[PDB]
Amino acid sequence: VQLVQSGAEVKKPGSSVKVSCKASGGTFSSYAISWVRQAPGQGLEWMGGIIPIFGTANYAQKFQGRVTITADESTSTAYMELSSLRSEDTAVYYCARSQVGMDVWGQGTMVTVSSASTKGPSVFPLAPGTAALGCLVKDYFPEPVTVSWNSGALTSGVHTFPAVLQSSGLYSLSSVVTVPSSSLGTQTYICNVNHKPSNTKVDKKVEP
Amino acid sequence: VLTQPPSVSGAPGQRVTISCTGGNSNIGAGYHVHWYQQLPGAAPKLLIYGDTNRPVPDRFSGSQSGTSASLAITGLQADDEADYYCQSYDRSRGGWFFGGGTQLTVLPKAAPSVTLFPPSSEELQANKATLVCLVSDFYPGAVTVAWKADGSPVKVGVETTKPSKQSNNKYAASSYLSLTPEQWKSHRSYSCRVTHEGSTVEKTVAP
Repeated sequence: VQLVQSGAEVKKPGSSVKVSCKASGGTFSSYAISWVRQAPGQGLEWMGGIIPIFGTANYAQKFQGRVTITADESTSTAYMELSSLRSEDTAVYYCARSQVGMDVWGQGTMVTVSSASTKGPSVFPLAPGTAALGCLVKDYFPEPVTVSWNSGALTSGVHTFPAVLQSSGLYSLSSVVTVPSSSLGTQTYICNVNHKPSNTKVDKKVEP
Repeated sequence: VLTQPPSVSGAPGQRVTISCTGGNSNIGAGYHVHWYQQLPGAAPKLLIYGDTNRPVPDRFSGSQSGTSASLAITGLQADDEADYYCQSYDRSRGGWFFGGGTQLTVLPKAAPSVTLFPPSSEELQANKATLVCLVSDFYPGAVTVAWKADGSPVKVGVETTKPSKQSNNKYAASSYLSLTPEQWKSHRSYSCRVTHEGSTVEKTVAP
């Protein structure tokens, strides 16, 4: 079984967001689906839950009046709608199945509540018995971006560092890879950056 | 509702015990205590359920007494460093609520490796300049980063990250100095200094 969730979203303070949670095999309805948020650096917060087959929902007192948990047994998809968003709601929202203890969690959906606007990155190449090359993913918003090398063929010596929120409100990240110096002439190294919030994908070749 | 120690640490092969205490409305009165493991940058996983049952290696175990529960990890491994959350049903508030979480750390000091990248030619042609000082493979997390242009401390344009955890249980970090092409060309050298447990590594680049 697997629980798949909708993509990351950017919303402005006061708007409403709706995160989905579809099943990939099982009796989605006879189980319960819990929704739990986690803010950056904080712990888990049980927002609520629902048993679909019966249609019955429960909400923690904290998010009561703002959160609506619904479920479809046909599509086997739960939905959590949060209204009147705030800067503090910015967090990753997980859905977790549990027979009616949570044993099947989802990948999590990042919901960013900020009056800013989504922007794609500028990917610059950082040129070099060991040389080190890399890629600088600058001036993008919001988190996250994903970086691979040779489309995944290169994993040896790869290090993707955490981003930094620049004073401009845009993030900047770096991913480096250490390689033999002698191979710099023959082999080709390309970093593949993907920023799904802005639907950007860039394959930048790092040349000496 | 549930109280957890903010952090626990132990060397490889040791037995660690994380506690989770509440009142008679949650852990007391019968309601079981679940234990979840969250690895750096991942979704939680169910370690223990029903106070002592496993879905999970035998090294992990759980116990419950009175208004307290405890998770025991024997033969500590590097893969065990992670956040541990205890969950229980509160009867007064009527709902399943987590604890503060415990950051289990698996422990030898280690000085950092620093790599300084100067601005790209393309970036300079894009009316931008960014020097990148990458730090890796240092334990503990504490680390200071300072920038100097021609020996004068640069304090404007500096953006540094807080030490994050690597996959090898050590730490990494990154610092960025933002300049205009003319600023970068008007000095003869820039340098980043990474201080860690009294030992500083300094790297320098020059136009």
